Formats: sequence, structure tokens, C-alpha cells
Amino acid sequence: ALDTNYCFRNLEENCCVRPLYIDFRQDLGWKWVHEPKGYYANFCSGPCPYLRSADTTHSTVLGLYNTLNPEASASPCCVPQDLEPLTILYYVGRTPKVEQLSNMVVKSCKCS
Amino acid sequence: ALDTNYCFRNLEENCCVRPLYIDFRQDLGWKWVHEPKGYYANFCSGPCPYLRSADTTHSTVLGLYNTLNPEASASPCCVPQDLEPLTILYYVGRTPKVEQLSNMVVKSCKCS
Amino acid sequence: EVQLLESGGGLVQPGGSLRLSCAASGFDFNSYGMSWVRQAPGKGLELVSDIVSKTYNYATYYSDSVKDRFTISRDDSKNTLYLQMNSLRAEDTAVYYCTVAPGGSFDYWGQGTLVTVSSASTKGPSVFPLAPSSKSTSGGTAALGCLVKDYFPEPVTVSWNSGALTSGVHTFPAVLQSSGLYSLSSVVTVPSSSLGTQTYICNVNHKPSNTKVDKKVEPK
Amino acid sequence: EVQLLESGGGVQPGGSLRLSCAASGFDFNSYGMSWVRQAPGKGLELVSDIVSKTYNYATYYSDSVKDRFTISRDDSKNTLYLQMNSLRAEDTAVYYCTVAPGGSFDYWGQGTLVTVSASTKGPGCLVKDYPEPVTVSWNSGALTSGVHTFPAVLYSLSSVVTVTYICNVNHKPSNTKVDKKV
Amino acid sequence: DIQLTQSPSSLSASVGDRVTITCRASQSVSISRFNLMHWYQQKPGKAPKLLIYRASNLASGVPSRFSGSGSGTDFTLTISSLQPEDFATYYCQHSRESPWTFGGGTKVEIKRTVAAPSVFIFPPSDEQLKSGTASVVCLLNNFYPREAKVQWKVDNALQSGNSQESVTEQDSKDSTYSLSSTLTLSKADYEKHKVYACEVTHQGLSSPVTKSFNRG
Amino acid sequence: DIQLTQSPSSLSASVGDRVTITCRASQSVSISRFNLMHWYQQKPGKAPKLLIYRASNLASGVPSRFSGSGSGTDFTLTISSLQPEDFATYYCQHSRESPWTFGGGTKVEIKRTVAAPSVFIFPPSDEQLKSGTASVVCLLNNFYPSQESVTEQDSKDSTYSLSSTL
Repeated sequence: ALDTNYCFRNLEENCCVRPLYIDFRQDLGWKWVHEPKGYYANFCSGPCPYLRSADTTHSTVLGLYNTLNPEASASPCCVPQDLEPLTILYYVGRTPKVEQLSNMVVKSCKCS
Repeated sequence: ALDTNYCFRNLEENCCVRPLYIDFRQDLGWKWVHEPKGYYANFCSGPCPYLRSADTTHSTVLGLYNTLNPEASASPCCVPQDLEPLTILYYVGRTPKVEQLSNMVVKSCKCS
Repeated sequence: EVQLLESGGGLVQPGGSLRLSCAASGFDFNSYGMSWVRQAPGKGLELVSDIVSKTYNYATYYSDSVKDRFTISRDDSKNTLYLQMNSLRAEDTAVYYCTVAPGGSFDYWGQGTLVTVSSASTKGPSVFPLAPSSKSTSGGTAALGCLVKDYFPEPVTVSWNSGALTSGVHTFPAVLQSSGLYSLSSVVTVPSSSLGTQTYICNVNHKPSNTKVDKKVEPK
Repeated sequence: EVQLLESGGGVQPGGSLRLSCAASGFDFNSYGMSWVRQAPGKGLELVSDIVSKTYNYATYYSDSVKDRFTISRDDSKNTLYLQMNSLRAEDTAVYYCTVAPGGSFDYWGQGTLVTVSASTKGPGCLVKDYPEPVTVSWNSGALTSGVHTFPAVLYSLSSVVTVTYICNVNHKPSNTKVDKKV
Repeated sequence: DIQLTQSPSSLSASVGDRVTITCRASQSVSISRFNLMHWYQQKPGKAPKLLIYRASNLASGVPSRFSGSGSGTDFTLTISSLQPEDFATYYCQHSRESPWTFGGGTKVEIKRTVAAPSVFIFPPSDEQLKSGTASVVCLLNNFYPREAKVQWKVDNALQSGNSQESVTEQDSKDSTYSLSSTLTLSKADYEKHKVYACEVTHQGLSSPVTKSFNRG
Repeated sequence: DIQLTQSPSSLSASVGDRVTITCRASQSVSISRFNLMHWYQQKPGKAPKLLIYRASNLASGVPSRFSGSGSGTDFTLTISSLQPEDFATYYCQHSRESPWTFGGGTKVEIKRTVAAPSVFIFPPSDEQLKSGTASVVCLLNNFYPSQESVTEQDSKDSTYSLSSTL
């Protein structure tokens, strides 16, 4: 897989997980999240050549289609596969609330 | 839902299904497929603005982050959601084989 | 595109051998399976031999009628399909077509090579005129022709005035006589008024015996 | 940064006192504010809490000051108030103004002594017979080392430095601001 | 091995008529929604040409009047409006399993209006008599139906066993037939008689047509 | 109303030592991965100062020697290497439910060495004599360990001083 380990190890231009720190206050304008102040959300980017972590047989057919016909601009796109959650702490006035937000962190990418 | 019924009738700049005919021999070099000689595979194209058919929380968060920071390029991508199979006929020498290849046709899309 | 040209057919002694070939052009020859389909005179079509591409290890199959005596081969560089026919029998007499089946249907066919399996010797025809009468005995129509008698094997080609006279021409199918030799007529019906004004030549050619006769047909 | 500067402390029993807390150097407007009090010798006690506008300025009071104290706020000014009413003996404490964005009291003011009692009487160096407190510094706060300001015992204290020398004595309740050269 | 049976073996149908030919396989030739039955057309002296591939798909350039249907073991070919050039033998072949086999064929003849033949008799050429035999030829030109009766009468005495017949294939234009009847005698036998006649019987003729010649 | 009980009520340690002090919560003050117990340091004449927030995280500018751990009901404040400046009363506070309560306080006094007091007597000035009250002051500056008054330990050396007046 095009995971955190594969991608942060050998630095490749094609579809891979890229590091991305998102600060709730600065980057999103969300003053309400007490902990954490920010988190590595990461993201997916890079070209999807033929045979690179193809999601469906359509991703395989388009991979090959765009590899042979570069003018096509009908290529598979680099999107998350594996997504981890982020547990946050906030206060509704003086009341502490915890919310496990699903699919917050990108851990592996795929060509779809 | 960014399906064929909406996308093919309407003019959509952002994420939507785009029609595409792939011919197996001319476009892929797949001489082995006897029927069909090609199919409408479709593909997905168009920017993914904030809140547009977000696959995950990360697609929402990434969409927020992007439409708030101009120097940021990290964004969700227009990729398949709903896909249909394709039945093909080929001959292994003189032995006819029939196969239903899964997820061959894109019928709807999302921002992931 | 497509072109399929077969050669190698002819008269062969029973027990003998022959090698048919097929020159191909206009298509992706190396990609598709090639076959030989034969037609015994006045009978149906029998797929007698088959060979697939390099992709499927040039695998062959034969009909039970020709298994062990026949061998199908190909030459992808030269675009040629071959047929080794050994221990030939009377029943192997037929037109042999080479055909291309990209999938399941024989998409392209050649015109066929005739293979005649017989002990009989090649005999050239004798060409006699079928002379019309000066009298218009058919309402003002006259008929003239050429009797192409005593030949072996088949075929004979008959044209009138080098192919410039096609209208009203009837070249009858050969009849095998009790002698084991074929015979046919070629006829043409003309206005009776043409008899003294126009000349009529029948051009007969029996390639197996190297016989060419241009016979002028005139009223007697 | 952060500054939390509380004023207003200094009142006859059954009286009403108004504390003010000047806040600066932080997004005051979106954080909850509190008044925590410390009784002479005793520990820390949250007496009055107030949340931000984004939570309808909801308040809460310890049982000990409910229906008497009223915590208020001005987002424009960045100031925190405590309107103390029906003041009664055991309310005599240091009132600290503190901010908690989440759950921890991140910043604190240096407090304000509220003495609920006996009229206001005016006062090394010897600060004789004056309520509490008196602040003693030397040479406007430059002579910082070897200094020993004593805990007062009318109250009377002494401030001593080990070695020109001036002691700056300030007693706000009696409007006394004297400078004595020694 | 799958073997194919076509019905009928031959038929006559008028121009404009709808023709239906069937093909029965010994085992199914269907594989999912795909029906591996193919149809060819073979005109007299020509190679077969593909008309229909996989039961219902017309081969490139084949007219809209040709159509096919079927699945499993039973298949059909339909010429919706029969034309005079549709005179041919129709073959069904399957591609389900090895060996690919063909059906026996269905001969399609065109039925047209009755037309009487024109009759011509040809004496033997002097050049043939020099070789010791005599072939006397009778021509029956552009007739319908195929059934014709030819009788040879040497000096008003009916002949038998000393003649052969040949018929052309149905004309692709006017849909007619032509026939040759050759009477062979030795020179001696030919020189022993005077009147050589060919007597023709055919539907289109009110009474037999006799064409004859006098040796000399 | 969560009751916080600090253990011990006091402690006498020496300079450089490894101090570990505890807070006892009546109920659990944790909600998921987060432990909502915080520690404050109060120096003799100063307002309390945040040291540790959410049981283990150290506040800005807090020395490396201050560490914290704990879960649910039991929390621990660790002073890795004591200092004379570490003299103060320490308080724990929870933020689990309103009202946020504070523990009692763990006083942290210092043990260094024995020092003697330099005795200083002072005469009543002619400024006070010109009234009808004479005050003679007696001083006992920098020592370890009429109305009298002692000071609290120094944050630099760790000694006391007295102010008896007749």
C-alpha cells in the first residue's frame, strides 16, 4: 500500500500520502477545539500511472488509458484509502465534551 | 448525487461524470476482447469545492482548509462512487470465455 | 482490404501428397486463428484443420476424417498458412478455402484451390463449334456455341470474344461421361441479324493440360 | 503578553463593593472568566464563574456567595466585574481574577484584598498603625535585593534592606503615598 | 462434438416473400447472453460470405432484409423481402466448442412466373466426325420451372441411354434456367440415319416443341 | 461535587531531591484519553501559577524538573530535582464537572543548613517621640530554621527573619 510508511520513506512524485498540519484556529478558524490545537490531517496528491495502487478495474482501465493516451486527461485520481479518527476535547461553557471524529487523518492513498 | 442523469443533462464545471468511450484495440491495445469492441466507461473530472459531495470528514476539513488559504493546493478529488460491471466475450484460442468484469462503468462520483 | 489467396491444388494420385498454401494480407495475421474449410463437389462445408496464434501456442485441431494424414502450419513472418495433405483419398477431392476467424465467425474467406484425387491422367479438351443455321428458327434469335469435349481434370474456362460478349452466355456445368472424361458446352443467343455482321469466338482454356483454343463459330 | 489587573478591593458589613479586572494580551472575548478567592491562611475557592457570549454568558456561583455576588462582563473594554452585595465577614479574602480557555486557570491577576469590618486609618522603614495591605518598595522598585518586607501584625509592619536610600510606602485605603529617605 | 441440423434442405419462394430457415444444434451454443451461431451465404461458384455473426448481428454490408434470432439449440435466419440475387445456399456454423461444425445447408431457389424455353438443335461439326464420334446438341434456353423433358428422336425412333443433360444454376437476374442435352453416337451410327430431332416438353409449352435437322 | 484531597498536607525536603506529591479525587475526573486534573504553584505573596494542565502536559515557561502523571481518581506532581525557588504551596484542581474544585494544598518547605541571625536593635525616631509613642525594633536577619513577626523562606537561599517591637 501507498501508506505513511511507504510514502514518508522513499519520496515519490506519483500518488502518495503527503504530510499536512492543520491548525484549527489559524488554518480553519475553529476557536472552540481545546485539545488538540492542531493535527496532521495529511492529504493525497500525485499522478496515477498504470498499475499504481488501482482501486477498481475502472481505475486499472483508465490508468492504462491515460498512460497510452496522455492527452486524455481521464486519469485515476489520488484519494485516501486508510483514514484514522481524531479524538477531540472541547468545552460547552464549562462542561467538558469529547468527540471521536471519524476519518480525520490520511494514513494511505489510492488511485481511483 | 453526482450521477449520469444529473451530469449528462446539466452543464457542470465542478465534480461530475464525464462521458467516455474506450475502444479496447485502438485505445488500450487489447486485441483479446471479441465483444464489445469498446464501451462507455466514463470518468470523473472537475474541481471539488467545499461541501460538494464530500466522501469523508477529511474531504470537508480539506475543502475548508483549501477555500481559506490561497497558498494551499491540498484539495479533495473527483473520483468514482457508483460503478457498474461489464460483460465481455473473448476466445482462449478457440475456447469461448464469458466474464463479468466488475466496476467497469462509472455511473456516479464523489469528492474524496 | 483483406485478401486470402490459396495455391497448391491440382490433380494428385490416390495415396499421394500435396502442400496447399495461403497468402494473406490486409489484416493482423499473427493475432488470429486460421482454418481450412473444404467443400466436396455439390456437398456441404467441412472445417478440416485449424491453428491458433503464437499467443495460444499455435495449437491445432483436425476433423476425424483427416487426423494423422493432414498437418496445418503457419509462417507469421511471410503471412502464409499451410496444409500438408498426405495419403490422399478420393473423398479428399474438394475445394479448399483458407479462412480467418478473429473470434467465432469466419470473417474472411479466399476463393479456394481445387484438389482432385484420382488415378486418371490429365487429358486436354477437343473444341467443336455448335453452329447456328442462317434461318432464324427462333423468332429472330440464333444460338451458337462450343462443345468442349473429353477433358480431365476440372476446370475449363469459357469466354466469348475475350469477355466482351457476356450477355446471353450460358456455360454449362461439366458432365462426367462413362469414359471418365468431362465434357461441357458454352452457348450464346444473339439477334439472327448479327450472324453475318459480327464474329463470334469462344476462348477455351484448360490450364491442367495447357490447352487454349479460340474457335470461330459461324453459320454452316 | 497577558495581563489581568484587578481593582476595587479595600467595606462595612452589609455593604456593596464593585471589583474590576483589566484584561489584556489574549482573545478575552471568547474565554470564560472567574473570580477565585483565598481567605487569610485558608486555600483556594472558586466563588464566581462566567462563560463567553457564544454560551449566553452563563454564570455559576459557589453556595457561599449565591444571590449576593453578581459577575458581569464588557467585551468592548475587555474588563471583568464582580458586584459584591450584602458583604459579611467570611467574604474577607484576596480576590483573584483568572482566565480558563478550557479547564485550566492559565492566567491569574495578583489579587485584591477585601476587608469586611472599623473605619480606614492612615499609616529599614517602619509602617506604623494603619485595613490591610500596605506595599513597601525601595527606590521606586530598583533596590530589589536583600530586601525583607515583614508580614504585618491597627496594623503595623517594617521593611528592611541589607547594605541614597528611599522607602516607597503605599496604602491605597487611606490615600497615603509617602516616600521616606533613610 | 456439437452437430447442426438445418431445416428445410431446400425451398422455393417468390420475390417479395419472407423466407425463414432454421438451425438446430445437438447441444446449446449459448454462453450467457451471447449466442455462438453464425450464418453464411454461398452463391454457386463463390466462397461463402458471413451474413450474421452471433445469431442476430448483421455482417458489414449485408442488407437490412437479412436478420437472425435464437438461443440455446434453436436458431433462425429471415430474408424479410426475398430478392432474385438471394439465390444461394445458407449455412449455419457454431463457435461454442471444438470442433466448430457447420450445418448441411439450405438451398434457396426463387419461384417466378412460368417461361417457355427457346429450343436450338446443333448437328456435329465436320471436324468431330473426322475423329469417329458424333455429338448432337440440344439447347433449352432461359426457362422456368427447372423441370423440362427432352426426348431424342433419330429417324422418328425414340432414343434412351445415349444422352446426358446439364442444367445451369438459377440466373441471379431473370431467375431462369438453361439446359444442354448431348446425344453421342459413333460416326458409323450417325451416318446410318437422316432425321435428328430434339423434342421438348415443359410447363410453359402448350404442346411439345420439336427442333430437328437432316444429316446433309 | 468532586472532593479533592491532597497528600501530604505538608513536606520537608532537601535541595536537589526528587519530590512526588499526590491529589485524591472523590470521583473520576477523566473523560476518554484526557485526564482533567491540573496543578498550580502558589509562592508566598503571589497568585497561583499554572504548572501542569490535563495531568501530564507542562505549561509555558515551566522548568523541565516539573512532571505530571495520573488517571481517573489518582494524580501525581513530580519535582525531578528540587530547588530553593520550588518553595510554595501546590494545589490541584479538576475541570470534570461544575463546580471546579480545588484540593487542600501540599506545602513544600526547604531543608538546607543551619544559619545564625545578625541581631539589629533600632531606636525610636524623634518623629514618633514628638507624639507620645516610642517603638524599639529588634531584627533577626537571615536565619535557619511588644509583638513578634516572622517571614516565609527565601526563594534564593531559603532562610527567615523576625520583627519584635516594644
